[PDB]
Order: sequence, then structure tokens, then C-alpha cells
Amino acid sequence: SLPRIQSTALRGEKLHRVFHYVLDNLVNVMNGYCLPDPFFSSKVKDWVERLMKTLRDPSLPLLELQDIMTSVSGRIPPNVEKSIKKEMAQYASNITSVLCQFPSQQIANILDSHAATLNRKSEREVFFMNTQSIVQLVQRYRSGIRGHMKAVVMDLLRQYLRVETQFQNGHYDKCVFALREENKSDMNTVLNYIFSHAQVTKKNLL
Amino acid sequence: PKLPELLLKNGIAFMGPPSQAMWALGDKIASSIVAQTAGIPTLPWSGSGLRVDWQENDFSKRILNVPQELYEKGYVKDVDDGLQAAEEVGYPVMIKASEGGGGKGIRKVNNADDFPNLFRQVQAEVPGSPIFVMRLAKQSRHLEVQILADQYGNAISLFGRDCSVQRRHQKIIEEAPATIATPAVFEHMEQCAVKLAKMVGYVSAGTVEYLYSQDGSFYFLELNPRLQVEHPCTEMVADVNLPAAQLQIAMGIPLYRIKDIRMMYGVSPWGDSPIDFEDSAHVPCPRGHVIAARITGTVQELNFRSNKNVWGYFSVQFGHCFSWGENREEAISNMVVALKELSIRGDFRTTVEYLIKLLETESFQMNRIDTGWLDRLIAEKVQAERPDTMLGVVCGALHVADVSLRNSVSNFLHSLERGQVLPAHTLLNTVDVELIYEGVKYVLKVTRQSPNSYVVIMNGSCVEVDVHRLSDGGLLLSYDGSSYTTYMKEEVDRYRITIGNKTCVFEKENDPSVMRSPSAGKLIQY
Amino acid sequence: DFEDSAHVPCPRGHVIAARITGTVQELNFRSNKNVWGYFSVQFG
Amino acid sequence: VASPAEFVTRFGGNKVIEKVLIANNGIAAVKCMRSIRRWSYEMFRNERAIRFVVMVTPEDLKANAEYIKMADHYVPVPGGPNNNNYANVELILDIAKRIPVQAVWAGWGHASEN
Repeated sequence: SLPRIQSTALRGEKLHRVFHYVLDNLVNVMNGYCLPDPFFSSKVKDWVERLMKTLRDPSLPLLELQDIMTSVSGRIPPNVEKSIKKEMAQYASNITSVLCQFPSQQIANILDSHAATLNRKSEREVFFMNTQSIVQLVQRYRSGIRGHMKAVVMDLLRQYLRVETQFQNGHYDKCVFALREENKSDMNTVLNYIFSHAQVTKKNLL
Repeated sequence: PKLPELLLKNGIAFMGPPSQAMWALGDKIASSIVAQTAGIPTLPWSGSGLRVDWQENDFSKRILNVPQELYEKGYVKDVDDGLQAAEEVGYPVMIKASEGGGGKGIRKVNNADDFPNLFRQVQAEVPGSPIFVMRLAKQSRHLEVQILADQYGNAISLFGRDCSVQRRHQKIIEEAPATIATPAVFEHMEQCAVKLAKMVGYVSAGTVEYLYSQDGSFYFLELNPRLQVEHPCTEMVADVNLPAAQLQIAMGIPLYRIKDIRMMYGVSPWGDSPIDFEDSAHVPCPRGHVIAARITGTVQELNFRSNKNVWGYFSVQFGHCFSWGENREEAISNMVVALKELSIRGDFRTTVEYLIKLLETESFQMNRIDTGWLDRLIAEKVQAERPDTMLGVVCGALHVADVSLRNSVSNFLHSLERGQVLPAHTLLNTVDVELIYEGVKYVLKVTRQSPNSYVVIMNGSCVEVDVHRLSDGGLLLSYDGSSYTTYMKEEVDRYRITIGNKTCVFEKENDPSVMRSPSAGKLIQY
Repeated sequence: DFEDSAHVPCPRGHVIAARITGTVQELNFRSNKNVWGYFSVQFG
Repeated sequence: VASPAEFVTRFGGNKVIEKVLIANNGIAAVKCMRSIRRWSYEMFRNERAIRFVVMVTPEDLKANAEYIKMADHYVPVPGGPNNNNYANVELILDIAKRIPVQAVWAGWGHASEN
């Protein structure tokens, strides 16, 4: 006998937040925090439909270079801002094309070019530490939109893999003792581990 | 009164009235007789006919030459004299033993038929003690007048305090300006108070208490021959350091040499000119309004950031809060803000909820209260300002959850660091809450959903929340509507929950009919 | 008409403010009921 | 009087404001809350008539800043220097747009001059 009305703050509309939110929830799924029942075991599947649609959806790069380029209005060399902002603008013009590719490599060349001409003598990796988010962004973004659908799930795969490979080698007790000695100094990683394969069947189906 | 005697014999000053006036005014009977001796500013019925010869403009004292026949008349030798006295004052009356202390030997009498058994009972309660009879007063207002006297006969009045708000005859709420009384009546009462004090030679701070009725009739009740706890009320409205003035009185400093008083009377801060207090009776006027409230580390003087001109304190036992305003309404508003923030602290929450409510009552808003108002406000167990039921159960259930979870986790990580290969199951997210409200329990489950997210499961429902755990034992929850704040106090058999400014308490009980083993294993025998 | 009432407002007394440099404790001073203050964590 | 909307009508205003986002922290936000709740009780006898949404960084959460708990509603935002959160005008706009809210109070600093 409850208000379902105030239970609405689950989705959003910004796909950028849908990404971070849903992603953190799922890495929490596979951290062990799984849910004991069918309701849940259904709901997250739906959540992954929301994923799939947003994973094909080529508005990811726009919403993340939007959001960073909103967060770097200062510290800015206007030559590079008008260059990046023009050519993102006609990524925007060329979106929804069959033949649309990221202007990533172009940005890497230009940024490397005035890195080449070196706002120098004080601020080399000052500037690097002002344009950090982009070099790792472009590093996920070399192999495309299924660069992401490969990469993320591949990581999750090794997450599952690593944990449950250490989990099974001998038998449960001794294996936990091998955990004791693999990380003798600390056991917090161990407890999260123990928790994860505790709700294995949810993990496993999923 | 022995205290001023012993210090004075040893040349040690006392910040209070001298011995003679303290004894002759501290004994209730004797003080009532002095009041009767003076111009009787409407003394009660039982003391109408009682009086004494003239205590005049020079030093005055008890003398028992004449007040012994009259005095024994107050000490009504038998039931017949009591019944006649009861007829003069008029029913309802009170039969009171004159040697009774701490409420022993007092009986309420409504009629002459009721009188005899209570009379024999009062005799039995305090045998050998004379007994007197006094009028059970009618519903009235209890008011106080602040007095200050030096060693030369100059004694003045400042203003009053309204103390009608009483609980079991204890002053609970005070207000400074008793605007209800007529200025002229208050001036007369002040002059009477000054007359009585000057007549007996008071030489310190004092409070003269009067009973006032809406009719406009008033009756003197008693004089407190000493300082009261609420005197800082006067300090805040008068800009007078009261204890320093008391010290100065003990140093023989004349009234006209106190800076604060000089400013009060609009004179030079450093002049020595004597002041005719009668000629300057009209100069002082109260500044705004003040409300004082009795509240029930170890002593925290309590006042925050929410409001200026309002302050308070609590000691460990009781404290007082004082709220100033340009007028009554402004002071009440300021008081409200102070009680909502201070109400968020713990042991005095429900009681103070009823207090906030009482403060919000229309009778209070309209200044339509009396000494019995409150007496009818109690027996009204009016529980309100109470959270949403299901929120209650929720923050409960997850308070218990979080605590047990902390224990299970801290036991796993302690023990596992410390070297036990524990069985998996105990690592559970799985929470079983059984919480009994008003005979009903709410049975719920809670499954940990994310390091920061908790999922509450009601009778086969699913609501997903997040908390972002706090530091020092609190839990706040945020929804579509808003964010709320909770603190958890646990007992042996009660569960003591705070949801913002709100408290709610729940019992767990299954004992008297079920025998619960507290451990596993075989059952050997019965 | 604020021009016609330019002289009406007059200050009430005097105030002194001092910059000072849980985690944010609003610190009320008992020396005066007409004096109050705060400190945050940084300044108050 | 029955509501803020009624205040606006009765007193000749033109914009119903029921929710304000404080785009600041510390004393500015706290002083604003205390003063407004006093006025709200004075006008409508309900201190929570105008709800306040605050942005909460992990640092502020660990510090358990009283303004957080005083506030009516919180939204976790990214941490670090004020230029990534307090100063992201577009993010602020996005939140205002998302609820939506009816007013913004910035107080002093961090974004006071853009």
C-alpha cells in the first residue's frame, strides 16, 4: 500500500546520465549487489533494452564532448576552441548519415599540432592536465560505436572471469585460503569477491 | 533566614535582603500577616478581616501582642468556627494545616457537608498543628512585579512578568510585558508593592506576585523575597546588569549612581544627582516584547543561527529560552523558529511537540489563557505533528537493518582479517524486519541493492531508494517530494526513532506466551 | 516618495562584524544575546 | 492566506515561484534558508513551502555539512574544483530544466559574474 508516484526518479532524459547511472548500477550488479527475485531479474533486463537502444544511438559522443566542453569554458586557447567547435558542429551536421565517422583523429592531429608548437617553458603538462578528459575519450573512441559495445562488455567479462577463475581451482575453502595469500595484507577486495560469487546464480543467468 | 544572620555576624556580605526582613517576609504566615497589616491591596477573603496596627514610615517588625487572638482566628479552633469562616469567605474553601510542609494537610472543600471528614483528616495528617482555612481562588491570571531596594529606603518597581502558564502550580512559561492589565491598575499595583516593601525594609532584588482576573479584580497572592530564575528577562528589556546592581546595593551604592539606571531615566551617565523615582515614574517604557519558556556535554547553552534576539539554555534538569520581538506576534514567530531547530535535539521532543502545539493554539494566539487553561489542556493527550506512518516503518526497518548490517560486516572483516574461513551465508543482503505499531506489526524485508542503495520490500512490493550514508549515526532519505533526516536511539525493548523534528517509538513484544531458545543444539530435557 | 522621506530612516545602534578563519559550526556567543556568529569549513 | 500563489495574486505579483535552487554553498545557502524559512512561517505558517535543492559533492558528503541536512532535497554532483560543478552553467541549467525549478539564487562568488 505505497506511493508509486514518487518512485519515478529512475530514468532521466539525458542519455549521458542514463549511461553513467545505468552503468554504475550494472557494475554494482556484477559486484555482488544483485537482487533476490524475478521482478528485479526482469527489470534490469529492460534496463538493458534502454542500454541497447542508447548503445546504437550515436548521441553518446556529442553528449560527452558537449558536457566536457561545457566544463572547459576557461583555460581555453580560442584558436583551438573555434576549431573544435566548428568541426564538432559539422559532425552535428553529418550525424544521421550512413557515412558518419568521429572527427576524433582530426582533433588528435590539431591538438598534437599546437602541442607541437608548445605553449612552452611553464605549462606543457599544465595544458595536458587541462585537456586530459579528451585524450582518454579519444582513446576509447578510435574503434567506433561498437568500439564501445565491444570494450565495455569485454571488461565486464574479465570482471566475472577473473573473480570466478580464482574462485574455482581446487575447492571453496582452500581457494579462499589462496585468496588470503594472494592478497595477504588486505581483504576488502576479498569480501567484495565473496559477496559476488555469493549471488552467482543471478550473475550467471545475467 | 539564618544565612544572612551568620554572614552578617562574620562581616561577610550577602547578595540579598537582610536577616530581619528575610525571616519576617520568608515565613508565609508572617508575610501574609504583614500584607494584611498594610493597606490590603485586595487580599483574599479569608484574610479580609485580618489586619494589624500601623506599621509606619519608619522601621517595621512583627509584634505578636494583638496578632495572636486574630492569628488564632486564622487558626480556626474547631469545625464550627471553620464552617462559619467558610460561610464568610463563601464556598469553595481549602482546609490547610498551618504546620504542613511539602503539601501535607491540605484538603479541598466544596460544601459544609464535605467539610467535617476533611477536617478530621487534616487533623490526622498533621496532629497537634493548628489549622487554618483559605479561599480556593477563582480562575485568574498569575502575575509578577519586579522590585529593587537600597539601604536608604529608596525602592522601585520596573515592570512585570506574566506567569499564568503553570503546571501543577509550577511556573512553566513566562512573558515580560503584561499588556493585558490596565496601565493604571499596574501602576497602582506597583505602588502598593513598593509600599509593602518599603514598609518592611527590603534591601535587595525582589518579585511581588499578584493574581489578576479578567473582571478587573485582582488579589495579592505572595511575595518571593529573593531572586527568581527569570530575572534575565528584565536584564534584556532594561539593559541592566542585575547581579552587578545587587552587588552595588550590597556595597551601599545609591540607586542614582548606576549607569544603566541613569540612561534608563535619560540622565547623565556620570552625574550624582539624586532621582525622585515618583516624579520619574513615567520615564521608563518597555522595549518590545519578550517570551520566556521553561524547558526540561551536560549543560548546553542552546541558541543557533536561525534567529537573532532569541537565545536559550538547557542544563542537566531544566533550562530557559527567551525570544524578543518588536511586538507579541514578532516574538512568537521568532520563538517558533527557535523551537523547530532546537526541537530537532532528542530526549525532549514529544513533550516539546505538545509545547509547540500549545504555543500555536488559538487561545494562546489571542492571549486567551488563564491559570486553569493549561489544567484543562492536560488530560488532553493530543498526539499530533506526527510523521507519515509508512515512512516511520521504513526508516525504522532500515535503521535496524543498517545497524545489524554494520555488525555483520564489522564481524566479518574483523574476523576475516583475524583469520577465520567463514561460511558464505552470513554475508547476506537479506533483512527481515518485524515492527509492532499499535498492536499491528508491519512485516517487511530489505535487500541491499548497491553500496549506497537499499530496496524496501513491503508485502510483495518493490521500492528502490538510496541514502549516501552519514557519519555519526544518522540516515537521511530523498524522494520526488524531498529529503528527510533521521536519528536512531535503541532500547532493550523499545525502538526510538527520530524523523526530522518528529519522534516515534515502537515496541517489539513476543515474550509472555512464546518461549524462545537463544541458542541452537539438542533439547536434553524438561 | 523616497525623496520626501529621505530623512525618515535612522540606524538603530551600531554593529561590528568580524571575519573569522562537525564541519560547519555556527558559533553563538553567550557574552551577548545581541551578539552572534558562525564558522564554516575556511571562514565564518 | 492559503498559498504562495495567493500571495502573488493578492499582492499584485506576476510569477509563481515555488522552488529555488541555491547555486552556492556554505553560509550564503544557509543564511538564505534560515531567513526564508522564517518568512515562510510568518506568511503561511509552513516553513517548507519553498523546497530547496542542493548539489552535493563526495567531499561535502563525507564532511556531513549541516546545510546538506538542513536542505530539503539533494542531488549528487561531480566532485573537485568549483569550475567543474558550481561553475558549469550548462549543467546548472540542465538541472533547473530537469526538475524543473522556478528560481535560482547564486549568492556570492563561483559563478556570480558570468
